Amino acid sequence: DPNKVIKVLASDGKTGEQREIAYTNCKVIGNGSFGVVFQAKLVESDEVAIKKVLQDKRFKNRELQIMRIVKHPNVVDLKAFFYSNGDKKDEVFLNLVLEYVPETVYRASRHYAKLKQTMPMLLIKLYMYQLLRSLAYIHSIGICHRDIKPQNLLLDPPSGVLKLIDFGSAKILIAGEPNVSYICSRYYRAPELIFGATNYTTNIDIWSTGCVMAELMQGQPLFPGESGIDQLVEIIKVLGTPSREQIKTMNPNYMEHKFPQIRPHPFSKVFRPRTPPDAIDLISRLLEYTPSARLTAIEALCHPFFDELRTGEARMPNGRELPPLFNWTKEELSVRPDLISRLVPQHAEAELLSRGIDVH
Repeated sequence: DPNKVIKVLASDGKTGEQREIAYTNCKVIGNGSFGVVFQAKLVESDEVAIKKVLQDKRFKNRELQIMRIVKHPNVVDLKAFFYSNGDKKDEVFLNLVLEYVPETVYRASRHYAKLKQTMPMLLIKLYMYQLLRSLAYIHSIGICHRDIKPQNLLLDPPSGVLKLIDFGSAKILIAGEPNVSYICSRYYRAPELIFGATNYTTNIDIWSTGCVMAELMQGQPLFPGESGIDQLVEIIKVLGTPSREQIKTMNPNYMEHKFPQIRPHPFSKVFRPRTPPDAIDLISRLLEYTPSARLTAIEALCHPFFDELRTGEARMPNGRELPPLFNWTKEELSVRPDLISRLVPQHAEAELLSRGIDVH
């Protein structure tokens, strides 16, 4: 307090150009050791989040560099960023201004769990579609999120849009660099991570989304492991025991250890009886022990599961029309020209790019 406007010179998220911004009514939403998050109101009546982190002026910010190079309907939005002085020279803070979070897939799911009904099947398609596209994008630009989980999925109940949120633990994966194994929230941690691999790829974000999808249908986490080692057990309890070749691809050093033998208890039986057989198939092709064997970010979008969205005949249980899903860019499609037929249904073709290769 009090209720007061504070002005500061900032830089636009899209271009480094300087523009003044002003905001008021800020208080803390959450407190980590690596950033305080403020909920403020940008002068116009647009609610925001400001993330204030300590930043060593002697090098770049992991997070900033990504937010700067990332624009997409399904990621979050860096509005402005600005540097706040600590005291004099002793330290310097970096403030990120990010679009506010109406809700999250998690709290959405919690809502339905009170009403004892699982969340609508179509809504799952719509949410998971947007996530996968969001991945397909950042992955194409080399970025691994390393934290895909319900809590980090921005939601907007009326409009039904999804946005990938929290790039705080995200890293751009340069080939041949070792990376921390203890990453992701436990439930959604990929098996190769539990095997301590340090040479993993974006395929891990794919694993996580599988655990997310399942959780939405189950109303409860698929692999609710209680610790590090237990998490690997919970997975074997469903997928079965990994093969010699399977454990080979995850981590060649752990490929000899003695493991209990349990048969792959099929998914068709793991889910409720009323569950669509296409949803079962998709999850099955996302949850593979071998990272390369998992459907890639784009490939998944072309699954039969996401056909009910491509007709343009489906509507929300809200009654409303469904959000942008097909406003593709040249960049977006060029990652896989191969599969241009599925991604674009004929009903939206009237825009640009056409049928010519048009590869960027």
